[PDB]
Amino acid sequence: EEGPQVKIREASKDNVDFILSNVDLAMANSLRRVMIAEIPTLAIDSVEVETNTTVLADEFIAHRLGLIPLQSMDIEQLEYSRDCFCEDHCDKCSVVLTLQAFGESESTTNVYSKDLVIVSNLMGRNIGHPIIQDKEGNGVLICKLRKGQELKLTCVAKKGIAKEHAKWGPAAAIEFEYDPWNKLKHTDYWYEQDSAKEWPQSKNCEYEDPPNEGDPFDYKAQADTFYMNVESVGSIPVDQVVVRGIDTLQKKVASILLALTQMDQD
Amino acid sequence: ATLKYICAECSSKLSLSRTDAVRCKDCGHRILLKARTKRLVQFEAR
Amino acid sequence: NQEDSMIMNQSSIDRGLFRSLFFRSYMDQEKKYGMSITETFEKPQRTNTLRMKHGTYDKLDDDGLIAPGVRVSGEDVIIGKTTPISSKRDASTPLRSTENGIVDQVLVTTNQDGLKFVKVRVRTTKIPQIGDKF
Amino acid sequence: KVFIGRLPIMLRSKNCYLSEATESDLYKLKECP
Amino acid sequence: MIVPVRCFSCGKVVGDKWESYLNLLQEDELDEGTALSRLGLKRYCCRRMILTHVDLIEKFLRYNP
Ligand SMILES: [Zn+2]
Ligand SMILES: [Zn+2]
Ligand SMILES: [Zn+2]
Repeated sequence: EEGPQVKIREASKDNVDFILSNVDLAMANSLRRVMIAEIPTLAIDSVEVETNTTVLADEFIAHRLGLIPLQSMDIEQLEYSRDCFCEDHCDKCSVVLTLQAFGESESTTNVYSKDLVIVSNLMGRNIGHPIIQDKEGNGVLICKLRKGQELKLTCVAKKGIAKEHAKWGPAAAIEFEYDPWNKLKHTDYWYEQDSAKEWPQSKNCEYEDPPNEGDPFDYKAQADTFYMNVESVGSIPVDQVVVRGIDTLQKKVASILLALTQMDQD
Repeated sequence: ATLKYICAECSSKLSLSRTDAVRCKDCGHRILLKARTKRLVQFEAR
Repeated sequence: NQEDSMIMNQSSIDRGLFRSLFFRSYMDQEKKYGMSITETFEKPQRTNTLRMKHGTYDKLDDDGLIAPGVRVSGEDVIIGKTTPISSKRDASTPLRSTENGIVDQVLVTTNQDGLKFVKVRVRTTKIPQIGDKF
Repeated sequence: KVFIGRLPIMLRSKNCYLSEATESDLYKLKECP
Repeated sequence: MIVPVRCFSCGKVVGDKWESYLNLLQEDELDEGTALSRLGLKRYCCRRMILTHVDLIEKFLRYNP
């Protein structure tokens, strides 16, 4: 197209190996990071225990309900409880899940990411669904319990990003590499006898022209073409963790212009 | 509807007041736990 | 991480890495006096003395105990007991001023000579902070 | 024929209930296996 | 002591993979080494997670009230 191109190598529902080409390392990383920590998601953030007899103590469980990824497709149309005006929270700012388990079976009763029950009105929008990729469709084993062990909670998922806390992260890992044949000499391989012998060459050594002695040191050498790979957790589709990444990082850069503006007036 | 104490072994919602003995209505096991609060407790989720 | 101290991945701490629980157990009994004079587990007040505590007694039910679900903290009382001497001199047990947490389990048993013996147990989760050791 | 004091008993010893008890016995005794 | 949800290191969900791994061992008479590669757990940060977890919770449940 126009500026920094892409060229998706493999790709799936849980990963997007692609080649970011014709960009500044800076920008590549910036995006790298944005993905990792500032993309809005949705997660349980408040847990009201009414009853619990499990062996796991209250907060122990709570903590977990946080990492249980939830649906965050339209998270971009839900509000940050903090910016909404409802004293505390509302359907306009949050989702309300529920959990109730009782050991009936004479055999260990299992509580899963599935047993969560949305109670608030989703005013029609994909959000708040305990994301399941589990093969049997149960996902994330919240906790087990014996004979008559009960457990009644209530959850309140809200917006929120990674900086605020991890559970709101959506990325989880992100392969990043460039210049597979150390050509700009950005590293200084350690060795005993041979650099090449001891140090494994990467999958990406291919997609780039090997060194070849003779030639002098390319010092004018810049650095474009980055072999990335944005995995995903679910909360948002692999593709998203990259587009919304590219976006947020953009709005961020935006606000800086906007700020510079109000600045003028006064 | 409502309770107060319990039995460590023979888990059974018991309860009594001053000088009503500190045993269970079944198992002597002079233990007795105090069962949760009706008050709902809340937790930060991180 | 310089000088025998390390940098520790925050995200990891969030996701759980190294969190731990911490319990403490305060305990107490109803004293006795050969000549039938006993102490008592109740939620006292005025009644002349005032020689009591400074923390909120409210979290206290009436047997003089907290409910296993309560969130305590400062020097909130955890046990209400009183001493009779000649009329309300307090003998309650406040939570270790430094610590704070959630009541986790009360229990009332009889002590050999039939006295009201009780133990309270507060639970806390402690997350890795900047001064912690490993 | 006569009672003379009490002998604090080392746990898991001969004269200790837990001695002969098994997995299930303990867990029921609350005592950890 | 229940399966950690997500990996301390990279955050990749891992709460589900418990039972599955436990079976790709018992029933599917497979070796941990790959039983994991099976469950998709590539790099060690995640491997170490399952491979090491000690599901004490069971031993806990075997108690009473
Ligand atoms: Zn609101
Ligand atoms: Zn009983
Ligand atoms: Zn990992």
